[PDB]
Amino acid sequence: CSGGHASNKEKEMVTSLFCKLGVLVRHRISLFGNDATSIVNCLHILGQT
Amino acid sequence: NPQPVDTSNITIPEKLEYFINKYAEHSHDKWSMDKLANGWIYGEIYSDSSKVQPLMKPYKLLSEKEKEIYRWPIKESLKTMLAWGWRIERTREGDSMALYNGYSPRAIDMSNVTLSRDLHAMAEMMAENYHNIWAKKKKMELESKGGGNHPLLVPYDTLTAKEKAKDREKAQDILKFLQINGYAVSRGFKDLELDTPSIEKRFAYSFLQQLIRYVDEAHQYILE
Amino acid sequence: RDDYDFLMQTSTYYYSVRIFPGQEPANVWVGWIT
Amino acid sequence: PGQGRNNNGLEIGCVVDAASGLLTFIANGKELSTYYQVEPSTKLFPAVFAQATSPNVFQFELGRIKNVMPLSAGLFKSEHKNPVPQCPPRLHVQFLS
Repeated sequence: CSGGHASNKEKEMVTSLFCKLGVLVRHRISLFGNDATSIVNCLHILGQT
Repeated sequence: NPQPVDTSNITIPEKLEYFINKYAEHSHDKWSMDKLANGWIYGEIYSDSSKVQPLMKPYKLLSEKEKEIYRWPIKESLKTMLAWGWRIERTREGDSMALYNGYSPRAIDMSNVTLSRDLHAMAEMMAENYHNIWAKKKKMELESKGGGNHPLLVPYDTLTAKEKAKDREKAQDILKFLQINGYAVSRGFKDLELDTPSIEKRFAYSFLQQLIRYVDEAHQYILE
Repeated sequence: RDDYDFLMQTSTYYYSVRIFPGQEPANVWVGWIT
Repeated sequence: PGQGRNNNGLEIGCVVDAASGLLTFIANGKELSTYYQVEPSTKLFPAVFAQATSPNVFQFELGRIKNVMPLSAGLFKSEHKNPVPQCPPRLHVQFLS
């Protein structure tokens, strides 16, 4: 309760991050130079966020 | 390379004349205290060997020609203090004492006078100006000499407590005498309006806006 | 100076408080409490 | 007068008349207008309420003025008729906690 409240604008734009990076990583693992693991980590933590 | 805040354009208001006075007087009083502690005596001739001082007469008996250059540091101090925009407000008891209206060895023990911590930051930064003025004049003198370097020429924060002591203590003594007079010193302006309701005002929103813009730029790169 | 007879027969008592220089007198109250 | 008082620290003097209950205050050698009249058998504790704006705030000066007993002559029975001001170890400053 001591703060730590993202606004609904925060949360909707975070969802925009998630969707747009999904669009990026759509079938581009070949282009990603083995950092595809970093993309996978990022999408997990975003899914939790 | 330190630039002192130039204040030649700025002029002092007439209401600060009453403050220029009694500080001419107080500096004369403390200077006379130092002289009498050193054994300086009221003698019409200014001979150092016999320790006779013609300046022991009260400020009213003092001549105005030596009152100049005397008032000079006080003048520049108040001028610079105003140059930041800082405002000072005079209280009624000042004008009450105004209309109220051999040497006099009474002095004020200002050590126990205490400013606030806001006033302390105020005094620290204006004293940093004072050290910058000294550094600029010494840099000019040293480049004119063409050879040498001074140990205290180092930057202000590089100076130590004892090295800062003179500059700080003169800063506090002037601002404290001001406070005890009642001239209410504060910063030049206060917050007109802060956009706290702004959702973008928070760090997270600006960070993620930059992030989405860069990642969309990267998106159209990746499409290319 | 002070009359010893009056001074011994009186019941008036006195104490004083010195507000040190630099301490704002507006923040200091002096007197008696029960 | 206000403002300058640095010639000597502000000396508020409290005068109590145990026979009449009159409480008069002396400030820098002049009587103040405010006076308190108390009822018999009231036990009055000398007290100072202060908010610290300096390392040195105030000082309980236990002395006497012309034609007045010091506070010790009223506090203590053994020193009832002794005009010399005193501060026995029993008397000490207490703070509300």
